[PDB]
Amino acid sequence: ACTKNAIAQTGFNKDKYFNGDVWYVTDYLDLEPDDVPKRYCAALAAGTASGKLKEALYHYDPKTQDTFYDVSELQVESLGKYTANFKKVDKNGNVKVAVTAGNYYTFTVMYADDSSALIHTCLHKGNKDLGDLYAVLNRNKDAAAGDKVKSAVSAATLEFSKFISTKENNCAYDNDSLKSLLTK
Ligand code: HEM
Ligand SMILES: [S]
Repeated sequence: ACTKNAIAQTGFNKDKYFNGDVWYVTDYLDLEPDDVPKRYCAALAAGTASGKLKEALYHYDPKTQDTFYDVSELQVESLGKYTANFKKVDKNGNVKVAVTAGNYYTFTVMYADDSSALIHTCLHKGNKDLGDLYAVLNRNKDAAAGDKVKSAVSAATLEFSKFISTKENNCAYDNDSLKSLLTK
């Protein structure tokens, strides 16, 4: 189960964050890691379509090859804090698993600037028991975390050395599909 009420960035700029571009996960901190963690690569596009906040997600496990996409509409809880019902889709946006109650994640932007962000997510999926996940994002694939986001990690009272890097994972990303999915 999740345990954190993440605080959103003061002065969070939603239009800048939800601009249609892609964010790559470069480092992450799972507060409830599985006994045997599946080391996934992940990226998302965040945008606005017809005035609705949307995110498209991409997960890729570079060992098993497991790959999946999702699209979500985000509902506002407060500035920088959202609740997202996800639907699993193929890369083209065709629905594989429909939206359903209890399949959602919360999403809090704790820090963001033009190139980087720190987010918290809490995933709820059926009868699974999942915990908090923090992620450092960058606009550039596998970019080393800069001082601004690392300082935000500290300011959240988290230790960056505890984060797991995805940068050495042989990750590949379908960023064109993520961008196009925002309308789906
Ligand atoms: C490197 C960072 C991440 C890792 C290692 C990771 C890992 C995983 C894993 C292992 C699952 C499968 C859960 C299961 O069904 O047992 C999953 C599902 C999911 N994750 Fe992540 N994740 C990451 C980042 C993110 C982010 C940043 C978000 C939200 C923005 C997110 C949202 C989701 C959603 C919505 C699902 C369920 C999708 C579906 O079933 O259709 N993940 N993730
Ligand atoms: S996740």
